[PDB]
Amino acid sequence: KLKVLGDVIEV
Amino acid sequence: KLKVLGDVIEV
Amino acid sequence: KLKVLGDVIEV
Amino acid sequence: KLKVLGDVIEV
Amino acid sequence: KLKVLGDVIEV
Amino acid sequence: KLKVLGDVIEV
Repeated sequence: KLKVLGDVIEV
Repeated sequence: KLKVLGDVIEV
Repeated sequence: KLKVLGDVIEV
Repeated sequence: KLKVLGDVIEV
Repeated sequence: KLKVLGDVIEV
Repeated sequence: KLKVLGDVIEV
């Protein structure tokens, strides 16, 4: 199954 | 740290 | 169209 | 609650 | 390579 | 603004 891993970033 | 866990869908 | 839905989590 | 709405791209 | 760009939203 | 940068994986 596809899954998203990521980061929150302030822009 | 703020991380993201998510799913992919077709819309 | 592909689209991501997810949650922010503190690690 | 903090949710994520995003897009998938090819880079 | 696939990559996710998105926004954090308060729900 | 809080943005997301992430990756797609198969789990």
